[PDB]
Amino acid sequence: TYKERIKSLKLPDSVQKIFDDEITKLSTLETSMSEFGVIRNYLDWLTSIPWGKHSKEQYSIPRAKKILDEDHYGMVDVKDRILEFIAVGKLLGKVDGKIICFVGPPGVGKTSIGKSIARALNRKFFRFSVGGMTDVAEIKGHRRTYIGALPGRVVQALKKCQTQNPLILIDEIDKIGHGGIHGDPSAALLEVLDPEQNNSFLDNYLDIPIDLSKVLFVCTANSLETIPRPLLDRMEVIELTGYVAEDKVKIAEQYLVPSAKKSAGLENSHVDMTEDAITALMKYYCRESGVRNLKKHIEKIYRKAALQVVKKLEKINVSISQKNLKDYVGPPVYTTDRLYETTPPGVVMGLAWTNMGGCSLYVESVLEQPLHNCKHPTFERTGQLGDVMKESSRLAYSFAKMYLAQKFPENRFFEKASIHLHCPEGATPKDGPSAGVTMATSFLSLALNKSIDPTVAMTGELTLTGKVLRIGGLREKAVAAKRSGAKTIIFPKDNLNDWEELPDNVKEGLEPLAADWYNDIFQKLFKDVNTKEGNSVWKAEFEILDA
Amino acid sequence: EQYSIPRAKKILDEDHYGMVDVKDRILEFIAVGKLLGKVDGKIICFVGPPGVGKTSIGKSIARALNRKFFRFSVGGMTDVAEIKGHRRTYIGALPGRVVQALKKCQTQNPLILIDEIDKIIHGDPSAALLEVLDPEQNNSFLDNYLDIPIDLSKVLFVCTANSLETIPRPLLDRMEVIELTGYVAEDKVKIAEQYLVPSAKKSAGLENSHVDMTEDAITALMKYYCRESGVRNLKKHIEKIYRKAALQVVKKLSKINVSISQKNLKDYVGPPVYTTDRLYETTPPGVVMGLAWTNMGGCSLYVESVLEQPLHNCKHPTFERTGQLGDVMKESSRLAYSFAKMYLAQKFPENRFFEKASIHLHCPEGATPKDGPSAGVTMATSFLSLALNKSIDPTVAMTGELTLTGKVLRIGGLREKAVAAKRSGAKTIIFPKDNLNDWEELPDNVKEGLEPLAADWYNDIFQKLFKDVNTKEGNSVWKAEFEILDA
Amino acid sequence: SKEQYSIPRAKKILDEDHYGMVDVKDRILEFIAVGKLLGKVDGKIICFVGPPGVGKTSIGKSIARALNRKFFRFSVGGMTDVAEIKGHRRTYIGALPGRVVQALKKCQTQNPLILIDEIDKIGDPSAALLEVLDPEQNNSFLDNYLDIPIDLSKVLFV
Ligand SMILES: Nc1ncnc2c1ncn2[C@@H]1O[C@H](COP(=O)(O)OP(=O)(O)OP(=O)(O)O)[C@@H](O)[C@H]1O
Ligand SMILES: Nc1ncnc2c1ncn2[C@@H]1O[C@H](COP(=O)(O)OP(=O)(O)O)[C@@H](O)[C@H]1O
Ligand SMILES: Nc1ncnc2c1ncn2[C@@H]1O[C@H](COP(=O)(O)OP(=O)(O)O)[C@@H](O)[C@H]1O
Ligand SMILES: [Mg+2]
Repeated sequence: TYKERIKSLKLPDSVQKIFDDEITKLSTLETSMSEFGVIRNYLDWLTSIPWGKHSKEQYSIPRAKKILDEDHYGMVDVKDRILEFIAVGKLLGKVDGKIICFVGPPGVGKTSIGKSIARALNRKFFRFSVGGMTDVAEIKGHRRTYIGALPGRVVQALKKCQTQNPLILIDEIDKIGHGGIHGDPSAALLEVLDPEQNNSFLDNYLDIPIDLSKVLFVCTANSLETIPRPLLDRMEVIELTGYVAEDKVKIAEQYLVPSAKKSAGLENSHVDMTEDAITALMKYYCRESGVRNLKKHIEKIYRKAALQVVKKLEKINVSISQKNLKDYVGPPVYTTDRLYETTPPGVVMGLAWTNMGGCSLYVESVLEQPLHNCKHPTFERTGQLGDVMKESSRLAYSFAKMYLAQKFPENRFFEKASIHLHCPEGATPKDGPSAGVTMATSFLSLALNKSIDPTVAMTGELTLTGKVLRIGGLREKAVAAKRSGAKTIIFPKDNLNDWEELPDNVKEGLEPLAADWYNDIFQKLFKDVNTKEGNSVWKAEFEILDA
Repeated sequence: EQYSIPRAKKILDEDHYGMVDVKDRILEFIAVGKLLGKVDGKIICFVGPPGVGKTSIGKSIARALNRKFFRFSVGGMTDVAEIKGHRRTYIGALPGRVVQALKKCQTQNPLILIDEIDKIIHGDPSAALLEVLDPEQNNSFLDNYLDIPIDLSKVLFVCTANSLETIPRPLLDRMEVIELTGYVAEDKVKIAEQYLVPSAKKSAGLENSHVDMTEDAITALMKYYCRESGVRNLKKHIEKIYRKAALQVVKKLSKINVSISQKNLKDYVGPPVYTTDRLYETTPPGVVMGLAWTNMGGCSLYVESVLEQPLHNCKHPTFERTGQLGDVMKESSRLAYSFAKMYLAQKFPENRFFEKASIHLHCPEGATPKDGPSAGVTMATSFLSLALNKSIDPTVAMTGELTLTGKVLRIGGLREKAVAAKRSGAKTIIFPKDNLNDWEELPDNVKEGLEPLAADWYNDIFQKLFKDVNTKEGNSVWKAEFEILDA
Repeated sequence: SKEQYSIPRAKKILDEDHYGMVDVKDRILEFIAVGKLLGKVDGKIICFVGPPGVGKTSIGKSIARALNRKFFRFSVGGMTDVAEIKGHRRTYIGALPGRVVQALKKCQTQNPLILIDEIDKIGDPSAALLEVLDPEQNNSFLDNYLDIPIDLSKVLFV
């Protein structure tokens, strides 16, 4: 019936023999039975895979570069990786197989670059979602001639591409279900992504195994820690980070504005957004580390502009700027210095990195009591701290007590201080030891009645001896510090190399300070303390009542 | 077909009444499609509580574009085989919704309404609706059933959802959500009198000008019997009343015109069942109102801080919490404890209330689960109210998140909170200044009768509420209470 | 061939069957009144909600007596799939009439009453139930063994 495609597809020997046996067995089969329908459905599912149809690789380095940079602006690591792949493929007859994953917060653009890479490599694209996955039924497939059986999604993807060596982009790997009964997709993904096992995939629906060696498995994920170690072992990862304010403005003006303009179908040279409007929107209306909220705001504004311009068929051109910004989106939402421009004693700024990217959290230590009544020294902490951060809080408790009792002998604050520790935004879960120093500076500040120069943000892990250890992720923290108005950033010395690899735009406007021990932080912040001014601070509060 | 803004606006205004914002969004869509030679079948999704009518906009937009309306239920499909189609060679195969729709459209650019997105063996409907609703993969159907190639970009999928949590993120990021909110009392009364009363009257086989509902009667009906923002319960009640009226007129076999007033208000179908605005006018010290948001809508929870015993014969200051507070609300309660304890010392040094007081904190209706930091300032006001022995002007509502330093932070949802405050008889609402933007997006009908108070720090709230508490009487309130236990 | 419109006789018929079930009697009274105000009883299919054992199976026969139409009891739980049981080709040796065929030949009366035995005690038969109960599809059901069109929308179920 459809032997022409079989002849033209250039099948390997064994699979061709299998298909010829199947067709010559079906030739003598009577069409009346439903078994004929089942077997022809199997042949439809079988002949769909292009066993020998593959596209032609692209050899032009400048063409690949010009395709890549026309679609995205600042993500350079992926471009370099693609250029290395292109050069390696050109240097040999044909190279394929490597699997790459992208890790970053939402809005970076790791999903959008899939099509750009597919066009740059002159190959087709497919998108694969594993977010709601909880079983292996849709990965490896089922038995052949079940009435309700559906084959695996990988062979379906191959059919949709209808050409070998495609580009299959897995949407999520960190959102894979744990897996109870009916299947555990992690093992199926392990089998699929093994570089050497790809030659013998051995799908359940088709007993003949398909060659996945030429297939390019691109990957997208948010958090690296959720992925199990077996999966991460066989896959290479590239960290796609956030964008600076100037980089966000460049990305917006270059790509987001024309994309929203053409989505609403507005003629050029009629409606445009000025630079001040975009920078004001991003700075005073949004806080996310990507450009997604900016994109939705731009699309909504351009839809409103389209509605305005259609209804008229003083000016035929619409200009969007500061003076008419609060007519398209409304009053502003957030504020850069959102808590307070100044800082009372006991409050310390700090940085954090969550699934949504970099952010700034404050740490507030207060006396849950009058000036000094207490009659019992107690330490209380609230907020969604988590186990690691609660342990960091206790360690900071002990370290601050020892540090005062060493540096300032007769400062007896912790003898009868009932301290309450809170991290604002109490509905947002927090974790990680990166605030270990941040809390240590808080209590000390609360115990010295001194501010911490609100233009200063700090991070790092603290130990009982005062040593400051490495932290997992600095560039996002630095971007968050720059966004929130901090000019001085305190990071552990171990991250100094991580500070050197930062782009010149991230480092600009931020004053580095690599602290090995906590003494460096104390000297940087508590300067005017003369060992007698910061000593006997609560002399009146102890003599009059506490005796 | 053709995109004419005025006639579409008139059609939408005739079909629905209080959907000003949704009508504006639909007009935006029509204007966007006008400048293009063909609408590219962009997918529009509606998110709102059931009962607001989001299944009715389908007909209005279909006839505004002069197109047929199609309906599709996802809650009954689990397998993808019923979507891709079945060949006619099979004896047992039956046409699915996709095949039947493709047969009976008979015209390009159809419109299909999805029953629900919150309603998800040998089949995963999530993947099926993913490939249906994926704009990039939508164009790759290429079925061999039709010799001529066909394009799936002609379908304007319309979604339906109550809570955005159920929608997965991979679906959410490629889907545009249009939010539909509830209707205030007046809006729901107009919607009823204009669409539900005539439709239910005709359904019960009753021509108009036979039985009528007075304004007071219908308002009492939608107040004491209807609480949720939708009109499902209102429609059911109207249908039941008109069925009873039809039975009565059959029994009479006929005067004919009977009026439903408030003096004899629905005594044949029972008395009021839901009532909230009769608790108590005068609010005692330590009790304060606050607003909460749930999927049902807005509500008014009280917060009562009391002494377990009179202060003159109590010791060992303890803090107790009841109600289904949860972790975040308990942490907010502890924060309010600390903030009030520090605030009295800062303002009234000689008031030693918290030194020897055992406080008990409750939220009435202790069976309903609660959560969220939106009551952070609500609790902190109670303790001071209990400490200063001062009432809190019972005609005020309060919400906001509090920190240790004493700042009010942004809260998650002010429209339903404002509606609940208005429904509860409050004439003043205290909300964070960061939420002022939301206060400027509320319909103008909500804002009358409520005096806004945007506060950054708690000092604003304290000055607004505690005006007649000077530093001479504020720090000397118990006094004689501490003249007994200190000897 | 004609419907009964006398409410009092239906009330008296329902009275002797059960002692103090007044809400269901009243509801069927408004149902009959609504049908009286219209040309034909259509728009809703009567369905009862309650714990088992209160007698929601003799109600079908009671309503049949009140409406004075023949009663037929149909078991949906005997269905396995939505494809194999919904009829057979006429040209095949395996032709077999559907359940509607024997229901109609037993009733021999327009608008016969059909009672579903168990739905909450049973691909999936939900699709078949939707196809046979939704009035939008009952106008042109066209059973495989029934060449003549059958309008199931006029047919009332319990
Ligand atoms: N450098 C850039 N140049 C052009 N467009 C960009 C750039 N960075 C981001 N974008 C755009 O911003 C939007 C957000 O990207 P996208 O949603 O693909 O990424 P993501 O949020 O990391 O992914 P996901 O939603 O799958 O987790 C896209 O429209 C993308 O094209
Ligand atoms: N303005 C209105 N005019 C007419 N009918 C309305 C209006 N608002 C709501 N309704 C009715 O309320 C019902 C709400 O149903 P809906 O909640 O959309 O269903 P679902 O929960 O499946 O989304 C609709 O059937 C509609 O008939
Ligand atoms: N007034 C009554 N007193 C006692 N039993 C009754 C009464 N009315 C009905 N029943 C019983 O209820 C039984 C059926 O109840 P129900 O559970 O609703 O139906 P089914 O058993 O078919 O689900 C009948 O067998 C009948 O004997
Ligand atoms: Mg991601």
